Amino acid sequence: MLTEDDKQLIQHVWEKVLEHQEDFGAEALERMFIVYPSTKTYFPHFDLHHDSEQIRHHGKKVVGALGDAVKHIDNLSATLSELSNLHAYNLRVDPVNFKLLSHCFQVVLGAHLGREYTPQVQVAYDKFLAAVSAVLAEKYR
Amino acid sequence: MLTEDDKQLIQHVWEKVLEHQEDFGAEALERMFIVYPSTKTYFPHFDLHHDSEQIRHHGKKVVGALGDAVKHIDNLSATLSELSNLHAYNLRVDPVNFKLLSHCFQVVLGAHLGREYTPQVQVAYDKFLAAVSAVLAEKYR
Amino acid sequence: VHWTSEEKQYITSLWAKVNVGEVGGEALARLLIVYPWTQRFFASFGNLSSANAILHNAKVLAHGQKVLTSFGEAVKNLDNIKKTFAQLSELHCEKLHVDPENFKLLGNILIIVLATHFPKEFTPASQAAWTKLVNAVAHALALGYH
Amino acid sequence: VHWTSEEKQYITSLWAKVNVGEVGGEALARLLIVYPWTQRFFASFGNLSSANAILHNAKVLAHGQKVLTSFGEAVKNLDNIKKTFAQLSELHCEKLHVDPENFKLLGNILIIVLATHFPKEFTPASQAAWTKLVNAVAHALALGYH
Ligand code: HEM
Ligand code: HEM
Ligand code: HEM
Ligand code: HEM
Repeated sequence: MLTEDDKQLIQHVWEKVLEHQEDFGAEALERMFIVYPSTKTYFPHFDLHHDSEQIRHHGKKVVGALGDAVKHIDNLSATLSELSNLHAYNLRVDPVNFKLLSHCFQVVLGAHLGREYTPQVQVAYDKFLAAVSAVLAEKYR
Repeated sequence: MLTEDDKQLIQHVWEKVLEHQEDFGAEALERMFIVYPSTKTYFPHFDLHHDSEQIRHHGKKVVGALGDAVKHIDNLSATLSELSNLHAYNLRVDPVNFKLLSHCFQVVLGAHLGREYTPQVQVAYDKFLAAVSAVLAEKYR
Repeated sequence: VHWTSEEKQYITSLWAKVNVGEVGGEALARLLIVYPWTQRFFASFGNLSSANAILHNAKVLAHGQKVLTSFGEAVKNLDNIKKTFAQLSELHCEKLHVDPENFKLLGNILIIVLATHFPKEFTPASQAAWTKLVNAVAHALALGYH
Repeated sequence: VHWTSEEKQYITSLWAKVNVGEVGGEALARLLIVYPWTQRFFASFGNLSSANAILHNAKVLAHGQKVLTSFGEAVKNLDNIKKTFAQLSELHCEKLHVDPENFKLLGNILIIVLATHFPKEFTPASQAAWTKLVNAVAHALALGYH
């Protein structure tokens, strides 16, 4: 699972993310939409043009939820309970897509951190994002 | 997660499995070896001919471990801890293979239960086998 | 995909005995029940709110029959699968946007269903040929966009 | 796989700037560190017992360079990828028995590495072309047995 070193590497990168919640989240979403266009069908009600108000506002919410997960890393299922029911029962998100967005978020992190997105940092975020993804899907099992 | 109905459906099918632990486990392993021959490379020390002593003895151990998991379904990580370290640290089993063996075990169950392997039973065992697989791999995360 | 005469026989032999409507209804019902996100693609099918509702859903059953009929077109022409499924590939990928992973999942469900229906005939070797079959159909449908 | 002139430019343009040895060492080290089961295939490489040991492992680094050089052969001939990787496909599938899923995983790691090395150039559109690239190489290597 996540070690204390993992958590420290995560928070160090995160306090930067929290400074630009809207930019980061929108960039992750647009990389997903552009690289994996099938994911766009979950957002027919969104204007999906670059930097649309809907993309930016939603980006901030996604990053905000991930920030909540960072705080309550040891109590993920409970903390994300409402979101889990939302993505499974209401939105019926295909689990493969949680991996796609997780991956795109890592690309955004890599782009912004450059040299500082070390293997150790990537491992930490991979474990974190996989843990969050498992929870958002746990209502399928 | 697993419901009480899931657990009851599982135990009903399982007490039959426990009657022929060796047959069931060997059949699951051989379906994996034959259908997914790349898995055979984990067993170079085994005689992999049909019904070999090594396959049958190992089959019984696999079924026995699954039987232990059934008993301690609410405490899986702890119960399988030693096995988790074995498959991750020692054997370095690719997580995809846990899904292959899980699938082959379901085929064996379907073959032996016929009509009684209902969708409800399949769901129950799918959730169970996925939970066991997650634990045997959790040392990778 | 270089089928051996023995593989072709495992496939054509078993399929001739298959109740397409029954196996098809089972496969689709099990897809919707075991992997609930797949229900996203069947909003027009009416009540899917429980396993029992799904198993009694007339359109789920009818649709499963059409899907297994489609698999039959692979069985009937084992060397031209890629081409047989070209139109369906376009349909699932460009129109429906079904992630290819789910093609693999339906294939695994069909393997299990065939096992419950043919305990004797569905030997490990038979399973190998049929797994090669459902994977070839999944691959052919995945060409749709990769 | 029907590359647009724009995609080909995103690929050839970025690759010309790539430090193959550096990006290759990073990609392979990250594969071994992020997905530890992949270490199974590198028993002869010596100490892989920690992330820092892996990053300082000379053969891991040299091997990563050869792997990224191989990707370069896809970049250099975008319309003949399937054929360029036929021998490697046989190697990874029939000799090494690497599950194809891991080809996809290495591809994703390379996408992330390219992002850390080219923050400006690696736009969503560039990522799309490069993701199409690594997926085509993974698919070509997976032909080895399916
Ligand atoms: C990193 C994992 C993810 C997290 C933390 C996450 C978080 C959230 C949150 C917090 C909301 C609610 C926003 C609000 O209340 O305004 C939301 C909505 C939504 N999510 Fe996700 N999500 C994730 C992955 C996905 C994926 C993979 C998809 C499918 C491609 C998806 C599709 C949606 C949709 C369609 C909505 C409805 C939003 C609207 O109508 O504005 N999500 N998500
Ligand atoms: C349903 C999930 C699985 C369970 C419950 C399980 C359980 C076990 C147990 C209890 C043992 C030890 C037997 C003994 O002490 O004699 C074992 C050994 C082993 N397992 Fe698994 N296993 C699973 C999946 C896998 C998979 C997917 C692979 C790889 C294809 C694998 C490869 C091995 C190997 C190589 C050994 C060493 C056995 C020997 O040398 O006799 N296992 N497993
Ligand atoms: C790889 C095995 C599959 C085969 C051979 C297959 C075949 C077909 C065929 C032949 C049709 C047209 C039915 C007609 O004639 O009315 C169809 C429709 C459809 N399929 Fe599939 N399919 C497969 C997998 C999937 C999966 C995995 C999904 C999603 C989870 C899916 C979702 C759909 C949907 C939504 C339709 C539209 C039907 C309607 O609106 O009534 N299919 N499929
Ligand atoms: C899909 C991207 C990949 C490409 C393009 C690729 C390419 C290559 C090439 C060109 C070689 C020969 C190296 C030489 O000239 O000495 C090689 C060797 C090898 N590859 Fe890969 N490979 C890929 C993925 C993988 C994966 C995912 C694994 C397993 C996790 C793997 C395991 C190996 C092993 C074990 C060798 C043998 C090398 C030795 O014994 O020194 N490869 N690969």
